[PDB]
Amino acid sequence: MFTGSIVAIVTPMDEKGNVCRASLKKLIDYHVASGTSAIVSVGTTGESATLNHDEHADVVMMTLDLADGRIPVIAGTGANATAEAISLTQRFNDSGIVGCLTVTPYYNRPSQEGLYQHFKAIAEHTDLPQILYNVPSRTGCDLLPETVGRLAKVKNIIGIREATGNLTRVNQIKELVSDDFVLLSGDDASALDFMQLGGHGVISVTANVAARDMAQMCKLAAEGHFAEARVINQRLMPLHNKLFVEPNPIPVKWACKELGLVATDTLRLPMTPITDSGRETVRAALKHAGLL
Amino acid sequence: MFTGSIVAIVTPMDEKGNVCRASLKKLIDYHVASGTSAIVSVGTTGESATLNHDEHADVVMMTLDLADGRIPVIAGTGANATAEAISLTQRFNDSGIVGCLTVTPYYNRPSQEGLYQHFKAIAEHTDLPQILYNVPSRTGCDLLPETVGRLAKVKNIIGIREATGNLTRVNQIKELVSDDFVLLSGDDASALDFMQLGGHGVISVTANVAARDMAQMCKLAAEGHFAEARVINQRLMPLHNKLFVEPNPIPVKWACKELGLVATDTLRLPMTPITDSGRETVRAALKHAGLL
Ligand SMILES: [K+]
Ligand SMILES: [K+]
Ligand SMILES: [K+]
Ligand SMILES: [K+]
Repeated sequence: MFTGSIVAIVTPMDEKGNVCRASLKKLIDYHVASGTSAIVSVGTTGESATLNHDEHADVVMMTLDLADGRIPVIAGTGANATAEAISLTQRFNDSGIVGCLTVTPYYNRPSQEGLYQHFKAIAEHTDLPQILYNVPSRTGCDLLPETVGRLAKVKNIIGIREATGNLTRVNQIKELVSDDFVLLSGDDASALDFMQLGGHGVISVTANVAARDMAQMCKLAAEGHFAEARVINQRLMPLHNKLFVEPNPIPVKWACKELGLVATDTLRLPMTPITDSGRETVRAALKHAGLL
Repeated sequence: MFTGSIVAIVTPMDEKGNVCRASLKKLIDYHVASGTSAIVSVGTTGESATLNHDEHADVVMMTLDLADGRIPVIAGTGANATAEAISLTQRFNDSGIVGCLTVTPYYNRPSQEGLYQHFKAIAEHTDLPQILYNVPSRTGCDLLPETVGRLAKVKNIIGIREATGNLTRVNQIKELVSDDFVLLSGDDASALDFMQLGGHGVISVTANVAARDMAQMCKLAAEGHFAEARVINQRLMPLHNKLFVEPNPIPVKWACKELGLVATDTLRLPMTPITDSGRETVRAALKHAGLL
């Protein structure tokens, strides 16, 4: 699945900062029961930044195993060095994951030509479907619609997760690619708008704690019932905003613990524990969404 | 040494992308002869992004070996996971490097508290001097003067390379830290302004190809001879700008190749070869500087 509500799943940890299997299983069961369409394993929200490649791969394989064919699993495979992106991608070749979510190189700020070569080379070393991931606020780099058009011509580059919050990109990209190229929002607060413009779903942080509502919202969207979808969206809007009151995934992990979905809200440095003021902010948004 | 002109040195490569010892030796002899204060080894301009930690450490050790006590060497040691930063730092214990240049975590966008905890932990676990490195355009986060002030109180956090190009930061930081805390520009085009406002030196990309002029400009600035320094700066200003006409270090490696300082201008993906228009823009900047 590359449609509907796709969760950017947290990597729940024990107090030592290592993956908590019991909490992972609980989350995956919750997504299966909630109608979540797919899981992105070890992306931004899953702390790809603070896991090494072995630990990253371990979490993905554990997620795939625990999913047990019940829900598709997409691996986060981003790296800012092309050779490393290829190497990470190869760990999942012939694994059971359905596709990869691959971010524009961060920090080194490649040109649009460099982005084209990075993703082309990655695609050439895999049989897995590739979803491009654009998030300039984290990367320092902006994959423009014209380059997306170029890359969409590569056989196994099948979609884009667009996290700019710039809604004009939907139709600029759609104009330049074929009808089957998947357009996914990477920005919860604008994701319903993104779908109203022609987007096919959302890779969502909110879905971590509001999976049923999120799944319902995207289904309504896909059927053209936007007024009905907006009612849910307004119920979820404080979460769409306040889950970033502190650096993601600090708030969403606390929210998961609060809802009893994970054993601990532990994260790896440089992410730090949620402040007291942060707890109260997220608690009120959970209450507004009617989740407590 | 942590004042004056400090070169953010390129990592010269053969056609296969592997470090070229003979080109590195030439660059190092050139900086020894040209009065450069120190070499930053495997930072941003050194393609830290696309070397693994083993190649990274190899290049630094080779740099120390070739320098042979003639010029101080500072290692780039930045990482977006604290544990990984600490691990990378350990590789350089008793190596002979004089200090480390450590970037704010990129991509994961930690809070000021997270940044504080990050750099505090790195400093705790080494005796090597640490220079903080702030470059929001690359990292997606901004180490603010208040937090720099908190970190300056750590015994072995000794300075900051400020690459915002925001010159108000010089005196906002200076007011908060003791008089021996080193303030270095990380932005060639505003570096002389930075030094006129109280800065102590520059970590420079332009110094790769204009080492002597850079060294003299920084000495004149340190002596208060700002008009004299600005004459040199005006002839280097096209280089300060045009070395970023395409993504750094693409133009500067081409320039080094053109001057005969390195054998090839090869980079690793996602960095791609300089375009022809780039060649001419950079060629013209070199001629304006008197280098061709
Ligand atoms: K990582
Ligand atoms: K395609
Ligand atoms: K690296
Ligand atoms: K200090």
